[PDB]
Amino acid sequence: CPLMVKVLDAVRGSPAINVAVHVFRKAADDTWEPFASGKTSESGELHGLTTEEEFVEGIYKVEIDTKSYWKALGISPFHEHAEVVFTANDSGPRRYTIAALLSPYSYSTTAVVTN
Amino acid sequence: CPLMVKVLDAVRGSPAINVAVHVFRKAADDTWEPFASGKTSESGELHGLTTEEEFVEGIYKVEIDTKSYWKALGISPFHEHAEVVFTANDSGPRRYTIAALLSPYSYSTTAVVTNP
Amino acid sequence: CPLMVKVLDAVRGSPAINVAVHVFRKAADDTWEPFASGKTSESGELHGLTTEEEFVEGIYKVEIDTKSYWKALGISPFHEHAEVVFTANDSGPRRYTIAALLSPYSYSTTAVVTNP
Amino acid sequence: CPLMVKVLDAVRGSPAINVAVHVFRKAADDTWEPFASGKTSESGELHGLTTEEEFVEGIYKVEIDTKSYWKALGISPFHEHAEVVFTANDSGPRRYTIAALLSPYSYSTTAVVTN
Ligand SMILES: COc1ccc2c(c1)c(CC(=O)O)c(C)n2C(=O)c1ccc(Cl)cc1
Ligand SMILES: COc1ccc2c(c1)c(CC(=O)O)c(C)n2C(=O)c1ccc(Cl)cc1
Repeated sequence: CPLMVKVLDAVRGSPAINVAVHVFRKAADDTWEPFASGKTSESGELHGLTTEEEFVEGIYKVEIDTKSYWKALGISPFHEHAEVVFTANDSGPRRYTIAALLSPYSYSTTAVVTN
Repeated sequence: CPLMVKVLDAVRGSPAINVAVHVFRKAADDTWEPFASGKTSESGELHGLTTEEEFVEGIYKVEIDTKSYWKALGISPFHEHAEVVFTANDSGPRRYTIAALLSPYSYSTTAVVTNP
Repeated sequence: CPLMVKVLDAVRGSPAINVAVHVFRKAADDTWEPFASGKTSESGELHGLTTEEEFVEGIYKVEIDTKSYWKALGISPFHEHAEVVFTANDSGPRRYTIAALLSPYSYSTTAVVTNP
Repeated sequence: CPLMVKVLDAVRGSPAINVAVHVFRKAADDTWEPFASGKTSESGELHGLTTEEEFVEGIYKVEIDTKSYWKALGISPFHEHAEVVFTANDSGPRRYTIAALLSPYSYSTTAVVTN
């Protein structure tokens, strides 16, 4: 599992569950090609997005649908979605965890890159 | 000034100076049209991007070029840039401050929205 | 103004207004002595806590009373308060801005330190 | 394991390893009583701090020695340590994860409280 996503909710202090996540890979014409998607689980996590064969070096974008998550909770959010854009590179450690901590008007995102 | 950008460096405890910022607006055909651009100053702030009249309702994308910034400090950062995407002015004109706190493998972004 | 405090609310996208702040300074006997206190204004800022002369070298603790703040908004927050603990002025006088971004179960704190 | 600590490093994008963590419980005279301590592991985590029998309701303080972590990396940090102060309460979910994301001049901390 070379690419994992973890989403937490900073208002409730819980995993953010059932959050839609879309991954895109940057194509040679600079457009964004759908690559992988899913919904976070009960633990706020999304696994099994891709395999080490398909996850080649390149620029990827992870798009976390935060606006629908907040609307389902009845809370009026600022952002359309959170967007994490990064280059996957074979030299460094192999596992990428993209984490996001969500508030209605703020979010943070971190990359944990390990072996 | 209805749209301003404020960038901090979380490694140096200082404003993030000369950070490039590109703003886009989603057009009717659903593409991102170039809306305004600039660089943060000595105070890590970017003002005068647009005017109330020009800053109409729509979905905006503020792209803060963090990777260029880090590289010139000799750091090799994780992200290409920070993207901040939001509906603006969809209940009448507001003032928006987009703030970003940068680390090489992390950033946070918040909005302060006030009513004229 | 050598020590100022800036507080944002990450749920409302607004300054955090009327947040109580207590600053302490570690004394020679190793206890926390009361140093200064105040409340954030309409802009979420707190100024005039101390003077350059009074703000000598030492270890300071800025306690931001976040739990009181959240409760008055009807929220039941996780933390009692944010604590920010740092050596100040140990290479000559500096200006410090302590910033905090509050959510009910999370906060972030950053320092902007500048040289007179 | 009612109380777990997770520490990440925002400059390297890795777990923060070998970080000392001291937990205190607030005594009736308002002083801080040492309660539990340890060092984060290779995965940036600290487990086995306490048991559900000893972790009674009360105010606790978790003190993460960030200054020594940054000094070991040769990086000049702002804070003496990060301090997470909170009330443990029996009504809510049972597992407390205190997470901290560290930069030299900034940190964030989040509580994930679950079942
Ligand atoms: C009211 O509008 C803002 C918003 C955020 C601000 C400031 C002003 C100032 C002060 C100034 O205007 O110079 C600082 C220092 N801000 C931050 O620290 C900051 C940076 C990034 C994040 Cl994610 C959260 C907060
Ligand atoms: C429940 O377990 C957690 C909790 C938080 C986590 C992670 C795992 C991972 C995954 C990992 O460690 O690989 C990351 C990246 N987390 C963060 O990003 C994070 C974000 C904000 C703060 Cl304030 C503190 C930590």
